[PDB]
Amino acid sequence: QLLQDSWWNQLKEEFEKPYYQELREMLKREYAEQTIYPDSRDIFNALHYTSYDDVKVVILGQDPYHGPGQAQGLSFSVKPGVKQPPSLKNIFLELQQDIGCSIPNHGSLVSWAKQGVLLLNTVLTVRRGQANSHKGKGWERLTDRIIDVLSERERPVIFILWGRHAQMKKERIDTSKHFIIESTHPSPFSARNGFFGSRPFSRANAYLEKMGEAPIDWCIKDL
Repeated sequence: QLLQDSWWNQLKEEFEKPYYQELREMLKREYAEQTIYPDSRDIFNALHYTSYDDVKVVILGQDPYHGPGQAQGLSFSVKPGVKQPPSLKNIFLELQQDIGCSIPNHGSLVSWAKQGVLLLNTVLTVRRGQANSHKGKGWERLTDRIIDVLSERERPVIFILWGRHAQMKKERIDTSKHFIIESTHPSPFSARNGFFGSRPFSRANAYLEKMGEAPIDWCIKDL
């Protein structure tokens, strides 16, 4: 059993499939033979922090950060002591305009995860220094499944879909129940084209205000 019961009751069948066994053998080799991020114990951290029952918001990312000391097994987040990726910085600038929060002196989003924000990357491992190096090795099939089981959940989920790849997931989601907040990506590449001004945090809390749920405290506090 790799995950807590709330997730494992939904996903155990995926872990038994040939594609996962192949992925698991491939990762055993790569963790032994070269530098893979995040640390192997951290691969599923998004799901460890936020249980299936606790999920309120899903923020989809691509693959893990590929530099030393960055990834934590969470989309967008970095560990403490590390500088903020430009996508994260930009996220904090929009948060500041939207909610008012000051920018933190670290880029760890663990507080969001603890409040029900699922920080899911669609690919869960990467070789150091090599973007998208574990693309197409099986992760995308598993994370599509994670989206499927969230779509099937009775209680409504708010999906934040930044950029074109995340928006492709809309087809998997049942929009008669769930809420979609989508924009261009926060990356300095795509940010000024639809992320800034979109007010994604204010808009999620509103979707929570509406379902009788507690809002997220989207502000992080300094170390």
